[PDB]
Amino acid sequence: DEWEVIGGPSEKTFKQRRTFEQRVEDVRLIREQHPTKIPVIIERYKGEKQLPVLDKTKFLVPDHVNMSELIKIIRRRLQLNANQAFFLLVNGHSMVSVSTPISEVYESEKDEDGFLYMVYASQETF
Repeated sequence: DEWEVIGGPSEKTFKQRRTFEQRVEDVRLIREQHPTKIPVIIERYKGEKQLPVLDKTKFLVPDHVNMSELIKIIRRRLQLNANQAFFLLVNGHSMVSVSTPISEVYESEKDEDGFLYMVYASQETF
């Protein structure tokens, strides 16, 4: 049509951009400095065509918050209504009980590198 569609370079994930050793060190440093914060990686699902992208990838989340509170925070930062379809994965798993405090989620769902990985999409499929 009237639009020139730029293809551009491919999207690379956080794990593709940093070595396992770098990420282990990243977590190590941040946990020593901010013991009450949870190191969270938040990314958009790879084939997502409806939701916008965040400006950051690495998040420090206060350990007392629950998943419900975090979900809403991410939603607001994506500037979505409470109307838009929105699903969140943690460690590749369907979202756990939303009242679970992230301190507990971290201990059970953190990656081997020490990060807690989250992925968002507009469908529950991914």
